[PDB]
Amino acid sequence: MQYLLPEAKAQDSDKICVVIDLDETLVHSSFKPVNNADFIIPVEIDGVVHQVYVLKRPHVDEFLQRMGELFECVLFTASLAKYADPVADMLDKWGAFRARLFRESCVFHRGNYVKDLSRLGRDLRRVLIMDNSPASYVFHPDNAVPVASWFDNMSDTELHDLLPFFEQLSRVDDVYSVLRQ
Ligand SMILES: [Mg+2]
Repeated sequence: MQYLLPEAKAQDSDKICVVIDLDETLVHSSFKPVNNADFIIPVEIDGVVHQVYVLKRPHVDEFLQRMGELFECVLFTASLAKYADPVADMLDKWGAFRARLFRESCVFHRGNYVKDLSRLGRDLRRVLIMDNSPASYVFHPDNAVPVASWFDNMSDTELHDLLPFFEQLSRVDDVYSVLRQ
């Protein structure tokens, strides 16, 4: 198989690669009309245009800006691009994402859309994955930075609370020394 990522940019060669999920991690989307939604976009399903209501997780702006500076960020979602792309276009105003990986880049392993990190093409001692669903990284439990699932708690601060930890991770030689393995 071809690696999921191209050669790392000169400036990103010595940086940790961070795989970030979308749904329930950075945002929460729904087909049922919600009030005060952040994005309300059209998504075509079976020939019918449906309106998707997307809510942004608190502090996601400050989050993406900072993460984009610290690491070689990669969007890796199990959803279809027809949905994740528009959302990503509106979320990433800083070009934090060096790449976007969707459903097809996952491996359907034992009923789950798994994100195989060795598939990235980056040194695993230099790879992290943030996904509210541990099932997404069954093969690399020690490269994960646990994140709570978000739905609508406007009082949520997880993204803000995790920056200090990511800050710390960006200065270590091997992420396993911290996440052990
Ligand atoms: Mg998710």
